[PDB]
Amino acid sequence: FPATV
Amino acid sequence: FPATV
Amino acid sequence: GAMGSMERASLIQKAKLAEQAERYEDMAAFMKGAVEKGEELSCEERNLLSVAYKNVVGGQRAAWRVLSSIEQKSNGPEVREYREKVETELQGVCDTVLGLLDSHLIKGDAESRVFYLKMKGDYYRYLAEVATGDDKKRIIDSARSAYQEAMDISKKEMPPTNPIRLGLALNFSVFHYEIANSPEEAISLAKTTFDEAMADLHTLSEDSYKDSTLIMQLLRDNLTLWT
Amino acid sequence: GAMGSMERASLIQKAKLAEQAERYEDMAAFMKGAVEKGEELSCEERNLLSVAYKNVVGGQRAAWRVLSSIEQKSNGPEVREYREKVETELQGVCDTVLGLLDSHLIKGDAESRVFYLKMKGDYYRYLAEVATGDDKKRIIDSARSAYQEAMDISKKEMPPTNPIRLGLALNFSVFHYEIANSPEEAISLAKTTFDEAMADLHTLSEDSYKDSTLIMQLLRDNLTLWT
Ligand SMILES: O=C(C1=C(O)C(=O)N(c2ccccc2O)[C@@H]1c1ccc([N+](=O)[O-])cc1)c1ccccc1
Ligand SMILES: O=C(C1=C(O)C(=O)N(c2ccccc2O)[C@@H]1c1ccc([N+](=O)[O-])cc1)c1ccccc1
Ligand SMILES: [Mg+2]
Ligand SMILES: [Mg+2]
Repeated sequence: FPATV
Repeated sequence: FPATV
Repeated sequence: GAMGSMERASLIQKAKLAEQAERYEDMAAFMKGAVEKGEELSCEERNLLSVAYKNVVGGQRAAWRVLSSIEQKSNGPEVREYREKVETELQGVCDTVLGLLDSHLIKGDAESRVFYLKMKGDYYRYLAEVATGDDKKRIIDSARSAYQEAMDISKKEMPPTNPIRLGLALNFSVFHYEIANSPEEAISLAKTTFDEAMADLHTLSEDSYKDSTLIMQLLRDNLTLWT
Repeated sequence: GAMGSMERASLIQKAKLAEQAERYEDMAAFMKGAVEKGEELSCEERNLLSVAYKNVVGGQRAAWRVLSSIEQKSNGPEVREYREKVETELQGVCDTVLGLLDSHLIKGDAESRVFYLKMKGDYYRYLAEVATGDDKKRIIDSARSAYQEAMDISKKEMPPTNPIRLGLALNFSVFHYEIANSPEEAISLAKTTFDEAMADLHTLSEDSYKDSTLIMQLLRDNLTLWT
């Protein structure tokens, strides 16, 4: 999965 | 802490 | 409610205790009671709220994806049933936060308004991850609008290295790729966001540069996996 | 009860799903409903029960020790209050298991009887870790008796390399050191247990030797930290 914050 | 299982 | 007999200050204290103890369900619960005292949250309080609920919902999403993947390779009702049980809990937590945002928090300072609108888009995103049918893209529109309004405010009122602005755009980019079926705009905005932070790197702040450089690395990481 | 309309087999299936998803609260809940169908548990089912509740209670103990240590360095009522809240939840989970053991499980095969009696001593040990006063050593006696009865059965009916026998003795040794204020018997039994496993190492089993060699290493690790 791509990164989120 | 000592080990338990 | 559950925490209405407790002083707001004690609720903040115990949210922090629960974070040290990794009791994120308790942490969210104390922070919700604090929000419900009706006063706004400081920057530090805003972040205690986001952390708590992100851990709670993050563990629910991790479980949903496990079961959902098991449910795909399996194609007895037990896996559907249990997936659906976790799904319904995840939806309940998102609704809780979204109701806290619309009922108490959104309403203020610009960093404040961006922060909450990015949360609204984020938890609308997590609902979209499990939704279907007419309910679904009703959710996608809700997420997009929250993100879009937050992007406009941050471009106008925040410098391009601000960690909320950067983090907002990282997540809106991911929304485009993973939710809105548009890898194009996802990549564009991720690269625009990074390039513009570097163009004005002199705007990094003593108080937050560690955060900005980290999000900037995450923006590059997503471009690397999308190219 | 909560799970009484569900087939026992489906409950076992979903306990395993919950383990893959790291939903140990759900796992314990499905296993409790399975126990409550009134049939005995296989070796594999026994281990699903222990795993579930060990993770649940293990996280509660980790949180209790954090707060308790904060509560010591601090010597506002908020830390006591919150420590006490987690303490009361930990006690509730122990009572749940101990009631499951006395009401349904203990009752059988020798490996079976040892297994449950070691759990009774273990969860009596965790109550002892947070108890005080007259309630306290009432708990310590309960733990010791459960452990002692399990030691006698395992010496008589199990080989010295059996992983339940070894694991039982590792934990009884820890009970002596950390609970009963007797480092002497703790060290003695740990060394006796290891030495006797090595004396008859030919008794290791195709199905379980990996487990035995691991517990034997843990016995040495505890002697190393106690010498
Ligand atoms: O742990 C992190 C943070 C905090 O502890 C904190 O106070 N921050 C903060 C910094 C400057 C202005 C306002 C702020 O709130 C951080 C933060 C940054 C972005 C986002 N975002 O959601 O976009 C949320 C919080 C953190 C989380 C992710 C990557 C780097 C750092
Ligand atoms: O994961 C572990 C185990 C299982 O998955 C499993 O089936 N075991 C098992 C092996 C032989 C006979 C009966 C059994 O139940 C393991 C087990 C061994 C001891 C204890 N104990 O509490 O003493 C509990 C479970 C495991 C846990 C701790 C150290 C090594 C291995
Ligand atoms: Mg932080
Ligand atoms: Mg195991």
